[PDB]
Order: sequence, then C-alpha cells, then structure tokens
Amino acid sequence: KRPPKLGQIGRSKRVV
Amino acid sequence: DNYDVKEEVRRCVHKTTGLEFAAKIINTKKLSARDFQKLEREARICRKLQHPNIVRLHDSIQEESFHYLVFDLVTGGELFEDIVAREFYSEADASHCIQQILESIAYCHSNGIVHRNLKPENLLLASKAKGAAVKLADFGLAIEVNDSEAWHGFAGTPGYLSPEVLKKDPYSKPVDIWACGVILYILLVGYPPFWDEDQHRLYAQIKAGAYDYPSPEWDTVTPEAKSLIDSMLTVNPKKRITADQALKVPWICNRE
Repeated sequence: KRPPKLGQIGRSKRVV
Repeated sequence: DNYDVKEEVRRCVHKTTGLEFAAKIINTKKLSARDFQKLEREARICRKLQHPNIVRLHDSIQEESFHYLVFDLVTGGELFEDIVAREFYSEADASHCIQQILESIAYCHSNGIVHRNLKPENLLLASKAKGAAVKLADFGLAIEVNDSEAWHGFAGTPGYLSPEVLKKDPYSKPVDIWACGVILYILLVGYPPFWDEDQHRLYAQIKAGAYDYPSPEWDTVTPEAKSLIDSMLTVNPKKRITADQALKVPWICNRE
C-alpha cells in the first residue's frame, strides 16, 4: 500500500 | 455601534475593550429567505459552544439588510496547511494536537452537538507557534442530537466519512471520533489512511475498515499511538472509543 501525502492530494470537497 | 471595521467576512475591533475580532457579514435578501433560515439553525449552535478550542461566537447582531456575527479571530491559518508545511508531526506535537481536538469534540458531544464535517481543513491554529492552540470551525453540517442513534441525513467529507454513515446505518456522536483517527493518522505520517482515485473504490475501503501501517515509516511509531488510532478507527460504532475516553490515555495524558 501507500497513498499520496496530504499536500499532494489537495483539500477535501464535502457532500450533499 | 461598538465595532470598527478593518480589512477582510472581515476584521474589526471592539470600541470599549479594543479586542480584535472577526465579523462575518451576511446580506439581504441575498442570501435568500430560507437560505438565511439555514443560518438561523447554524448560528444558534455556535452560541451554545463556548470553549477555548472552538472558534467561539461572541455576538449576533441584525442591522438593516446585513447580519453581523462576531467571532474569535484566528490567524495561524488552517491545520491542513501546517501539515503540508512540516510534512508530518512528531508524536509529541501530534499528541498535543489531537488532545486539543479531542477536548473540543468532547465538549461538543457533552453538549449534544455532532460536527460530522471534521477534517484538517476545518481546524484553525492560534498562531504557527510551537504550542499554539487549535480551534474547531465550520458547523454547516453540525446537528443537535440525543444519545439515541438515528439516520441524520448523509453528509461530510469523502475520506473522513464513517463506515456507519456509508452503510446508511443509524449513527451518532462516534462519527466524529472516526474522523479523529483519520486525522491523528495523518499527523503521524502525512498521508491518509483510506484513499483512492475512484470515490466508490474509497467508500469501499472505508466501510471495509481497510487500513494498515506501512513500513518503514510506521516501524518507529510507538504502539501506544497506533493503539489509540486503532480504537478510533474501530469499525463498530458501539465499541469505538469516545472522546472523554481518549483524553484519558497515557499517550495523551503525558504532559511532562
């Protein structure tokens, strides 16, 4: 496994 | 008639005590009518929440067409930024950072409020000091609840969402402790626990409880710290550690 560092991934979205 | 506007929501200062603040300024009839009635609910909430780690709402004032909401002023920016900044916390700074969020959560819960949208991009720092306090913000999705589990809608940020909410199960307070584990997980290593390119691939991984401690990074994180995550990322709500319980763990109860 691994996933990208929080910097690389970006910032959320939210959901409704 | 007390506050004096400055730059930009936007800053301002009390006339009497001269304490800097942040004043959110909304409009009439934009925002529409019942768009406004969504802020009715939301604003009532922050007024119940007066705690050092919660961006406290101090006053609410109706003028002519504009509405004023006087909030704590916070400048250290988002915790998100501080994390991309430093790449990842030390366990100590991490322990400290999470203990702060926990105390805030705890208070929220012991007051019937569930945040739901709990993420790094919603935690603000007092300054970027090496000890600065952390403040909780954005209660757009906050809801008031009893001890009784229900299905209070479906919302939150995809990535921090809890299994019980993806299973369209009834949920309550512990949806937030789930978010913590995600955060506390990130702090220690700077990447997320659950993540994929495809939204559904993701929710799957979440619902499943599919996370691990990849070497070598995790090879050198005190087990006591993993254990605390493990207990937040407990998939079964009924047995997932509560806030007031997390605050009593060694790895958090070590101010020395």
